[PDB]
Amino acid sequence: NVAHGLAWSYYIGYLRLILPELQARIRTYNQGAVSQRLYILLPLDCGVPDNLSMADPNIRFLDKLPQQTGDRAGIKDRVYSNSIYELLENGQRAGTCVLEYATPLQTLFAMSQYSQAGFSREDRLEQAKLFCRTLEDILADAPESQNNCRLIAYQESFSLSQEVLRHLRQ
Amino acid sequence: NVAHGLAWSYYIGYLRLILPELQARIRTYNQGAVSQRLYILLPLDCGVPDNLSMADPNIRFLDKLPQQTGDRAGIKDRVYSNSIYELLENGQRAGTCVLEYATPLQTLFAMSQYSQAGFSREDRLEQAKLFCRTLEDILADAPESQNNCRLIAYQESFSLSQEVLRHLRQ
Ligand SMILES: [NH3+]c1ncnc2c1ncn2[C@@H]1O[C@@H]2CO[P@@](=O)(S)O[C@H]3[C@@H](F)[C@H](n4cnc5c([NH3+])ncnc54)O[C@@H]3CO[P@@](=O)(S)O[C@H]2[C@H]1F
Repeated sequence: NVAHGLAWSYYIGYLRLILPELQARIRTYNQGAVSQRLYILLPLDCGVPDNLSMADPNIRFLDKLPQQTGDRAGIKDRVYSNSIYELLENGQRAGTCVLEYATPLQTLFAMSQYSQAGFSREDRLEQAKLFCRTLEDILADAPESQNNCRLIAYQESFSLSQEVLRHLRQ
Repeated sequence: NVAHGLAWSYYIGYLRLILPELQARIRTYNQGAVSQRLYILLPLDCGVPDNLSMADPNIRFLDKLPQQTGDRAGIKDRVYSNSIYELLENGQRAGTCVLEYATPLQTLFAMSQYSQAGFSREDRLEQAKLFCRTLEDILADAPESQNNCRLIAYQESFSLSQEVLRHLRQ
């Protein structure tokens, strides 16, 4: 239903555009090294806090990648930026990677709360699971995703940093 | 159907966020003046060229507004930028305004071409008309839209610059 559209919008408007020019931006920042893949958190509870340092203290913002720009729909130099986070484990730099949330989930949440949107608060977990399934099916035959993307879906004590680290070691 | 989701995504992810901080960015650039409203082109043929200077030569890029940033879904300083265009009429500066296309239309087009998206090329005109209707209904009770937004839907000789100018003089 609704999630299907957002997942294609999330691919045609973002992933399809920044994933090709992604390793260049990492190989540029590198010159502890950063990992070559964009890690997309996919909480099925649709809990997307803007500050990534609140879901887990062991997730530390480090720096930004070099910006990417592109004229898009009449906006000269529309710019895509991505935050580099390092993940701690017992006070130890255990990883470093470009980590971010899948914004469309935050939209599904913020969309349900509105009355005029006709979107129930109970469907939030199904649309999330439909957003991940539709997204992973897209990336499954995505030439833009030439092994440079890692989807991290999860539900909920819990350690998000351990969840990202687990996918890092692979 | 699909367009309904994109229109709420287009409001919760963009309009709801930049429209409040919009007049400040204009009143800042001003200090020929720029108009206080964001003008959103809504072509029902879903023809959204990235370079706005191609649909009409009398639409001239002028400058960018001051950027807006906000931590969004774990991206430190995600930045929203908006291009200032001036519109010519018989080689005469006839207007100046922050003019842009509604990117989700460009998505509906680029979404139809994919086979895995299950979106026909014939539904493109209905989903466009559903995107405008759903969007204008949102802005109709949008406190964020305190008379600072102007929707410009149109179909197709034709002069886009005349179409924007017509809404400017009101
Ligand atoms: N500056 C700028 N200019 C014009 N339009 C903008 C815009 N900022 C938001 N919008 C409008 O909002 C729609 C939905 O926005 P939202 O955020 S809820 O979801 C996005 C997001 F998930 C992802 N995305 C793209 N850039 C990203 C960056 N920097 N960081 C993280 N995510 C990114 O792509 C989805 C769809 O993007 P669209 O462009 S197809 O439609 C977008 C677009 F119409």
